[PDB]
Amino acid sequence: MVLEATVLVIDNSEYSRNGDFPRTRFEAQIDSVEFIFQAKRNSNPENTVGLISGAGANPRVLSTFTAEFGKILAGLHDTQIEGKLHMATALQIAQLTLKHRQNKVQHQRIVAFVCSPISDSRDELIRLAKTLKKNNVAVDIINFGEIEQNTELLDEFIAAVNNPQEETSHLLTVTPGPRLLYENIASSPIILEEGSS
Amino acid sequence: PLQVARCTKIIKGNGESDETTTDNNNSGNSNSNSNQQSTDADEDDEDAKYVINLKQIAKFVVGLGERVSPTDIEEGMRVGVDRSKYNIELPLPPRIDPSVTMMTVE
Amino acid sequence: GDDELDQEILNLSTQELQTRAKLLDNEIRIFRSELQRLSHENNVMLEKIKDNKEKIKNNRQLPYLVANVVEVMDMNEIEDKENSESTTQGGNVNLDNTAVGKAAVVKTSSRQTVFLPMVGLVDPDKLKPNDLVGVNKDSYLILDTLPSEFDSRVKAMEVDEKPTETYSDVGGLDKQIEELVEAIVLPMKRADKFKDMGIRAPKGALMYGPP
Amino acid sequence: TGRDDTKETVYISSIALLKMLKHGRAGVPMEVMGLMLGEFVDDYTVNVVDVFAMPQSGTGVSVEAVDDVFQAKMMDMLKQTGRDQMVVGWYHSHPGF
Repeated sequence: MVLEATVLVIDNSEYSRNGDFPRTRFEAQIDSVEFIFQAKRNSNPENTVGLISGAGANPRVLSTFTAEFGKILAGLHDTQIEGKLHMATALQIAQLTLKHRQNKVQHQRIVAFVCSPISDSRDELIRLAKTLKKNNVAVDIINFGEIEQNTELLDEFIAAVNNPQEETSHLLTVTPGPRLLYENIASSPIILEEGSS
Repeated sequence: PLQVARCTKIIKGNGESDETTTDNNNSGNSNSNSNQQSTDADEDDEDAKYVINLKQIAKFVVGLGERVSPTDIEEGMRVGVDRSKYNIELPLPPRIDPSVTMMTVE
Repeated sequence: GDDELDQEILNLSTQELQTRAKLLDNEIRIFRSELQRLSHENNVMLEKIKDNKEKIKNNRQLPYLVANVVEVMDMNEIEDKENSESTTQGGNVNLDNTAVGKAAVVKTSSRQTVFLPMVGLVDPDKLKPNDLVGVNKDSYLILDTLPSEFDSRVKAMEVDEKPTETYSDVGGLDKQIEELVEAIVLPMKRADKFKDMGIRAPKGALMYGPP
Repeated sequence: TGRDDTKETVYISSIALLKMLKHGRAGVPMEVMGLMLGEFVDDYTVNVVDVFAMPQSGTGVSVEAVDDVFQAKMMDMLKQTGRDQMVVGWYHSHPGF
């Protein structure tokens, strides 16, 4: 709820030009941002939502932390689409993005949209888990594209991270077919979950 | 010392404007240099611009004074302005012929 | 304008037009996000305009120099792939950057004739030969416009026909009073005829002789 | 007394001299201004480590011709790179005298 910085990892891929959410997934993921961004403000108006991309040849920063929803969407309009997820890589840049902030009181959380399965490895992801819980960063995986025709081994990393943290780590299933992507993440816990000591 | 000037003509910044805000001619508010409304989010201080010709015979639009009235400084009136900064501060007496005319009369 | 015409009601029944209503919402939410995209790009841009206009303000206000425009030169704009001037310099194509487009020749009151890179807010359009112009005092650029010069004696000179001497209080003087009418008064009044016929109007007159 | 009323011998770096000079001359004839960033130590030493120029004015340098919104914006950057230092005076160029 209160004082929280959240780095959105939004994937743009060859599984997201599919139209299970109207009129493709690119268009439904634009609508996910608006609801997320408003909700944070409603709890605490000093909340910032950041954005990076697991998409293309090299994951990159699309937008930095800002108090405006406008700037974040402005950056998202020009994204790659040819790439796939690189999950390990996404986490290391997002950790870096959460370092540079106006204040440091803000909670560290990463929420990652999965539209595409890993292009990396299990060997990498094991390492990432030990790395994250030292710094109290949560892994919270919205999957909806690694369950369409696939299986995920990401359940293991969620539990390995979760301890008393700033933000708890939990797995959020959203059907792959039509169910309206944007309202399902908004309805499901993304601030209803909070930390403990 | 003020460097000596006389107003050739007066043309006014409060109704032909002088800056760019939303208009390039005519101010409505007319106590401003460029504003036709107060919801611009700007206001200026303008009384009239006054075009003066110096005894250097270079010409300037010159700022306001510190007690000058728009009803004293008009065409044909001597005024003093700064010698490097070009702003009226104190006006000067009328005429400029008493130098030759006191000696001719007897 | 007109929604749910006669034609749509026959075609598709009410139940169907419910499924129609739901599909419409989903697409209205998509478009609705673009409005937030567009609003923002507009919001930042306003802020930029006012941040400029504040820097201008200081230079722009009175005091500044008075000058006259001798002629608007209308120097070339673009003939190269870099800058806007004939000569090749480090910059790039713009009105002002290191590039110089149009320019104009002014004769200052500081007794100099200045050819100057032209500003963004004064264009060559806004000028004509022999126009009085404010030029910034410290660096010589056309800074703002001014109307044409007016002088107290010039203003006076127009209208002084009264006292009137007529031709009833000037004793005789003919041929010459008749001649004066032919040159002046007669084409002045029947002016429309003189265009139609194609003859010239006398190109002034000279009246001369002992005082 | 409460003071020693003494002026420092001013140490101007390499980094500051060229910036001051380049902006004065391109900008001349026209008086121009900008702040000086440095470090103060002693009472006889004052360092002019870096400088940044502040925008043009044809009304010369005044306290009513400076852009404080610009000064603020620069100090905000200065903090994000981690180079923040205190203002140690100010520089200006006269235009020809």
